[PDB]
Amino acid sequence: MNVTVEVVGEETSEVAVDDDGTYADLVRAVDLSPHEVTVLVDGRPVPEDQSVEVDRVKVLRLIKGG
Repeated sequence: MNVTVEVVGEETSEVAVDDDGTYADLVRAVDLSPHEVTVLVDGRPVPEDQSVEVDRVKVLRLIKGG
């Protein structure tokens, strides 16, 4: 299950996460990510403090530094 992420400059796309625990997670676990995008944490320093199957994050089409 992919999560709906707001892309800056680009339309809205879905990204596959591990927290979801879906079939996609198994594939990604073997280094088979098709989206290969970075996820941002909304006003959150450590997601470990939260507990949810899915989460909303921001994806960057092109990073500035890394």
